[PDB]
Amino acid sequence: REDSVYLAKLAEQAERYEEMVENMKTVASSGQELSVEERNLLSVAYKNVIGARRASWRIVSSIEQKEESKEKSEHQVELICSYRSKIETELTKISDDILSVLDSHLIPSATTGESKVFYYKMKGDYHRYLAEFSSGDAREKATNASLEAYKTASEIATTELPPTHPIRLGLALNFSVFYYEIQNSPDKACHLAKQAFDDAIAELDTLSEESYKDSTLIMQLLRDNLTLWTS
Amino acid sequence: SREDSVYLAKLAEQAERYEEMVENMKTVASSGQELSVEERNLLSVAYKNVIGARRASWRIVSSIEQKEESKEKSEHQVELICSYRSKIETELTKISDDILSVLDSHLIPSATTGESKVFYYKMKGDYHRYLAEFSSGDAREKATNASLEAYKTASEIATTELPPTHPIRLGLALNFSVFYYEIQNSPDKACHLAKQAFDDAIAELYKDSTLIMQLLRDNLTLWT
Amino acid sequence: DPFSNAEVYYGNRTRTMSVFDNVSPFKKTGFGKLQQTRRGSEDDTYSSSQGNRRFFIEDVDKTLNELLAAEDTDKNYQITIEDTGPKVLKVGTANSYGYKHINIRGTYMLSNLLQELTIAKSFGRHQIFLDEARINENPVNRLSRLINTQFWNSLTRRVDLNNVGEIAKDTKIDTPGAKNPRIYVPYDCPEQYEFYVQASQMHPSLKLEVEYLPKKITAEYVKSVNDTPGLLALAMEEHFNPSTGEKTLIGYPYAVPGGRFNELYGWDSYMMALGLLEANKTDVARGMVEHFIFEINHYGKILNANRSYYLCRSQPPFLTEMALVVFKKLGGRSNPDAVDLLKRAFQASIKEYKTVWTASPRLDPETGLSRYHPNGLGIPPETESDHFDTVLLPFKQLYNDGKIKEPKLDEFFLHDRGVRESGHDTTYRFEGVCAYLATIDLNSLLYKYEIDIADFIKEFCDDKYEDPLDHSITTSAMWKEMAKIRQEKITKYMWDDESGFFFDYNTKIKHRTSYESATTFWALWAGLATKEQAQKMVEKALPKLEMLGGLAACTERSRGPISISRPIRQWDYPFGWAPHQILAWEGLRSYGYLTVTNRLAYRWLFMMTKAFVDYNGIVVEKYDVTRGTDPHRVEAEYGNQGADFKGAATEGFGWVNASYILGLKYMNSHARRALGACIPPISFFSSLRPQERNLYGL
Ligand SMILES: OC[C@H]1O[C@@](CO)(O[C@H]2O[C@H](CO)[C@@H](O)[C@H](O)[C@H]2O)[C@@H](O)[C@@H]1O
Ligand SMILES: OC[C@H]1O[C@@](CO)(O[C@H]2O[C@H](CO)[C@@H](O)[C@H](O)[C@H]2O)[C@@H](O)[C@@H]1O
Ligand SMILES: OC[C@H]1O[C@@](CO)(O[C@H]2O[C@H](CO)[C@@H](O)[C@H](O)[C@H]2O)[C@@H](O)[C@@H]1O
Ligand SMILES: [Ca+2]
Repeated sequence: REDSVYLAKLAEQAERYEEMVENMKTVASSGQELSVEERNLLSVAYKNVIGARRASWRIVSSIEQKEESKEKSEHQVELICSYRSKIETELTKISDDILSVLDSHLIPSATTGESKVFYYKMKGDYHRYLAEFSSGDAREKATNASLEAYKTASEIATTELPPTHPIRLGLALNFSVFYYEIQNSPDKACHLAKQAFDDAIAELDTLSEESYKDSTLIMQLLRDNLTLWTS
Repeated sequence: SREDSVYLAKLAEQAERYEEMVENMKTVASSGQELSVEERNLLSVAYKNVIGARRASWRIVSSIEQKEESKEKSEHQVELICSYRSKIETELTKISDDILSVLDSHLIPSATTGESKVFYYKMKGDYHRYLAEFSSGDAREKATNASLEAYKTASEIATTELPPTHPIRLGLALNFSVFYYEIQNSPDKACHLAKQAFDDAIAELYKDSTLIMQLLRDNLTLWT
Repeated sequence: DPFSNAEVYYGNRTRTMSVFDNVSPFKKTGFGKLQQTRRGSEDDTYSSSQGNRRFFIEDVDKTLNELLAAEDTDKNYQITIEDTGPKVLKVGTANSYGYKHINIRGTYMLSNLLQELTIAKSFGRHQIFLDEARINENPVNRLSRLINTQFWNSLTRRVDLNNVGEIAKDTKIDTPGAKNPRIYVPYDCPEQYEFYVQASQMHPSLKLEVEYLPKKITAEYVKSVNDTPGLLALAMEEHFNPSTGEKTLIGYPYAVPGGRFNELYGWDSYMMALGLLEANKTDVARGMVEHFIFEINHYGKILNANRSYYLCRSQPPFLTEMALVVFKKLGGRSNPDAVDLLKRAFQASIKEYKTVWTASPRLDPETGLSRYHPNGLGIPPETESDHFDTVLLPFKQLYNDGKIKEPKLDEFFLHDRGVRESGHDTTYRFEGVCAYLATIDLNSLLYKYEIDIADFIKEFCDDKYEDPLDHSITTSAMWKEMAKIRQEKITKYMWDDESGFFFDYNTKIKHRTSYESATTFWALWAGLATKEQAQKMVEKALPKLEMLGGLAACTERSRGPISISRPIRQWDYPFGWAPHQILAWEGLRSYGYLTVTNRLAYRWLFMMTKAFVDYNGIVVEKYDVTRGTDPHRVEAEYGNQGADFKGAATEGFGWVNASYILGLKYMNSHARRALGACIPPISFFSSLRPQERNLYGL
């Protein structure tokens, strides 16, 4: 276990993130709760692994759309479409993997408020990733499961985390993106991000130097998103 | 079909899914026709990305291993890193053997143009060199020797068939001088070959030619 | 070290290289244009702040061109919030040697990347490793670093044999006699004369001319060299060759107000000395004290700038404070070099007080207060060739030659010279009237001279100072008494209990003005106001001047209506200048209003930071303190030029640079962090708990 941790830190350095997932996965399966460092290692592992497929999915989708506007393009489109289909399959498998670790191990055993918010936010993230590309009923089940996870995280973050905490701010940023991009609710998105930005101002001095730098960059993304959403 | 395999190789590069890019181009190169220059670049890019990320992981893992060796009472972490490095070496070996076997069975024998002769032999010298970077014992000796022979054979054809400003020829000289400096540990031959290929190029007549000459002068400065 | 000087920072595979062939020729354009959309989720923020991530830039020029092609849509070599690109760029990671990449998001980090790449290119680097910490740097830390470690050096000058010709070169006069560079030397400085001649003969292509000034420099003589302008010699010290011991001269160093300048200026130099002391560049601040002594000795006065056409003109006087602050930084009484320097500076200050500021024609005999009223004849030659044409109906030659006399023109040009000497060129407070005003500005600064000269006499002259000129004896009590006289004259002629302002008093027509100016706060800086006077100024004057970004130079009411006939002037509303902030911050501190300084500094610091973040790190000559989006855009008179740079701004502006460092000294941790996160004043103040509201006087 202490070995699996060390080998995850090594895989990160080698930027071999699927091996980082394997090591962090068996650590999150064993009963003991994860430290701060260990849950960040788990998040970085899975986010880098799904992130490569998300980028591929998006560039292949754009190629596909471009191609299906051309006349007499049915053969190229079905090659593109079938290649995209292989990327979607890995997207759902990576999401289900982390989602099952969350539902069966990490969310039940979480005892601090931080850990509880951290994991419900991750859960909202990966249901959101599923909603980005899934068709029909699977998009609706992921859309609703994402909302419910961000909602639960927000309820707990409201009572257990101060308004300037990186985890709380990061939660509101990702929840606001869900509202804007998945639920298509620019009013809910805009206000949630604005309220979260403002509420972090009063207590900027209570944070450690490293936490202040995490919250600064999160607030930069909130600001820049607000600029986009107010055209 | 062959056209679909080329299309899927281009699509996989866009997706930066290079293992898949290798599968599509490996099937193109193993079946029939000679490769065009475009298909030859797609193949080359596919393996260079797959082998390149593994080589970079390998160098950082070895760098970490070296630091943790000189720490007091560290035998357990050293076994872990070494074991991890060996997994990477295994992948490096499987990938290099894969392209080398394709070069030996199909690309080198079917090469008609003299330019693609220098390309394929330089590529063979490259992947034997990548083997010699981490291999030990007689497998290192075998990779060194086969790398030197591929580079020497590439140089002979290029010296008599390509202008000294051609990128494929300059590129060959760059990698061959690197083989001398890093693998054979002959800094004199590294210097001499690099200097000569810069000289005979600056002695005569594209961005791609000048970039490589830049790399030739940079290494030369460092080695002095 | 990710934050070392760029000279350092940019000066296995990390060394030896093989061919890069990682990209097919079809990848960029084979499928058309395929730009990724920036993701707005938290994503890798944690790795960005804590991971110590490093990039591998294989080809600096290629990445630079990509970034400008995607993110610089108005093609000004700048990445700002007005560019309409996607605001994301992939860069290869160091540990994968470029084979994997991460995303840099947002105008600010992309602008920093543009800057770092441009700077690396300037050092000849075409491939680099790059710390993310150098591009996600907190903007408050970044601007402070650049001011302290890069801007002062670029603003520094030091005459030597190899640059005299270039420093002397001047372009404001287009006469035949101004084609060549020229240097003027005090008649009793023969070592300096021989030095500049030697400089000429070593660089004969410049055609550098060297001329002795006359024993006595009159307004008639200065007009006589209108067509043969020159730089003026400044203080110099002896230098030796290591090998032979040959002696040459080398100038004391100094700072210029902006990169396009080579001249030592007047009142900028004191504000700059303050910032330079903060940066531990004490030698540059001390150098300028040396030059100000040299000017007073050899030209009669501290000059607007050290060129011949300025020989009759000064600028607002700060020498006694400048000398004191350098003296302390050098170690005070414990350092005999500092003790000697302080004595020579106060001797020079006393001469300047007696023979410039409190001598005719600047002295108003009736009131005893002083006016910006320089000597000098004719038309100022250094302005643009047609600058005075709308005031010329009959010719120029015959008027300067004194052939045709015209006293309404003479009054016109007298006010023009006085406006320049006041530092406030130009403002509707002074147009057409300046040389008749006893300003609160100048007489506050003279009050400072008197109090400071009194302390120096008590403590370094055994309370008995003898004028080397008139051989009079004066004591600290005598100078404290002249200050008391001054303090009560200023109140008599200038203090307006109803507005809480000190108003300039016009001495020709003998009536007080009503123009509301931020220089009213100089009575606090100089220490002459009373508690009750200061209190009414905070209560009633400050609300008329405190705008979004700080103190406007004057109220909108006093400036009046703007039209085509009456265009905007740069030392009026809505513009804010660094000297007005700095003097006002310390003045208010002196009188117990530090809590008010904190608020005013937060406003000014936010405005500079916002412009720095959103507009490619720019620092500007003056700001619009009412403008919310682009406060650095100031089109008044000749407008700001601090925006004319490509890739990375190189120097800023002297007293503006200093104002940022000085203002930050007032900010505690909570306020520094809120400035770092770009929190506007309205939001910072309203976020304070009611206890902490008091720290900002709310
Ligand atoms: O009359 C002295 C008076 O003249 C000034 C400026 O014109 O200085 C000139 O005279 C000095 C004394 O001889 C010289 O040292 C100096 O170089 C010369 O320019 C004033 O500085 C001074 O008050
Ligand atoms: O920038 C130099 C140029 O500006 C002027 C008037 O626009 O003076 C301004 O700039 C100086 C900065 O060095 C200040 O000292 C002065 O107070 C300010 O008004 C010109 O006088 C000068 O040539
Ligand atoms: O009051 C603040 C501050 O001002 C000083 C001079 O800097 O004294 C001023 O204030 C007094 C009025 O309340 C006057 O008696 C005095 O004449 C005036 O200069 C300091 O003494 C004090 O710290
Ligand atoms: Ca731009």
